[PDB]
Amino acid sequence: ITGTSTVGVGRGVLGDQKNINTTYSTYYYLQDNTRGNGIFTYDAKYRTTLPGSLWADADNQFFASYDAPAVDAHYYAGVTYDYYKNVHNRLSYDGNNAAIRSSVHYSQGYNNAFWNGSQMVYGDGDGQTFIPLSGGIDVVAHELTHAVTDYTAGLIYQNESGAINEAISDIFGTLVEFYANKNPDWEIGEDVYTPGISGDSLRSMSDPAKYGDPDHYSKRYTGTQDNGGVHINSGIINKAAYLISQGGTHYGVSVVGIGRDKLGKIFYRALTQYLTPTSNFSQLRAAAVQSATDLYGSTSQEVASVKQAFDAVGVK
Ligand SMILES: N[C@@H](CCCC[NH3+])C(=O)O
Ligand SMILES: [Ca+2]
Ligand SMILES: [Ca+2]
Ligand SMILES: [Ca+2]
Ligand SMILES: [Ca+2]
Ligand SMILES: [Ca+2]
Ligand SMILES: [Zn+2]
Repeated sequence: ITGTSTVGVGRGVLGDQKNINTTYSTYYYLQDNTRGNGIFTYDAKYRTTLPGSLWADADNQFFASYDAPAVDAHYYAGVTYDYYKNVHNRLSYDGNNAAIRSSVHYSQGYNNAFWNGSQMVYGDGDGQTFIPLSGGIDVVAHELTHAVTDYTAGLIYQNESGAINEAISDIFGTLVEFYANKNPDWEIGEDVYTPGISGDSLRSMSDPAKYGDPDHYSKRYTGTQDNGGVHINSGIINKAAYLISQGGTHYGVSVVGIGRDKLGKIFYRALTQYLTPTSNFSQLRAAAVQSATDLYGSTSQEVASVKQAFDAVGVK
């Protein structure tokens, strides 16, 4: 909508207060005009028809329980845009400031979120397995990173290229969580998963096997479920990325860590310059080696740590 940019206030899914960029034209809309061609948040009204209605509010205050997922989807989309722009000099998911759209209150008791090729979609959860999924910044950045992958490498969503697709979204989800510096960790979804149970999460990057996911190529899943295990075998690449950043000894192989910033630079370059739609894990290794080489030198510690990490998880 056309109108005047302003700033509202609301409460997110976890009860924290925050300011959000809105647009005023009779109503106050969840339209952020300060970032590219805009961040737009929609109400799907418990249906599955998308996008739904642009979120409209009478007084620019968003403290109703029904508002909370909209507040976080809108706010965390902005934070993710800021991450890509300030850290990687990328303007939105397509590199030319495409509008970012999200719908919340999708369906009833829907325990998931997703990028559908054009927009983000967030369920409310059933209140036991999940609370509303936009409450997790790593979840939002995960979904939006899918859009980045779709416009760059284009990894097909099955078998090893799908696992890489998934791992990239967990990696940049986590890096966005560290960038915002709100209780950062190497777990996925801990803020919105199982409100009854502390200390757990959907997946772990530091120790994928905590929840049954492979942490070594020899344990990869070879069946047909989950599009050939795209959310399972991602654990192999997530562990590798954890090792590159933090270091550690894994199946007898020691890796010197180089830190989060360099991890991000290497995987961003690998994604945007070297990976293709059918890249497999072995091709990812070569892309990350070449990326580190480009950035730091063939004899750098950085190239050495990338090699050590993939050796540790058994990717040749
Ligand atoms: N997002 C992943 C894991 C969450 C599962 C939620 N029930 C998937 O769809 O497989
Ligand atoms: Ca903001
Ligand atoms: Ca209001
Ligand atoms: Ca966290
Ligand atoms: Ca996390
Ligand atoms: Ca929990
Ligand atoms: Zn995903």
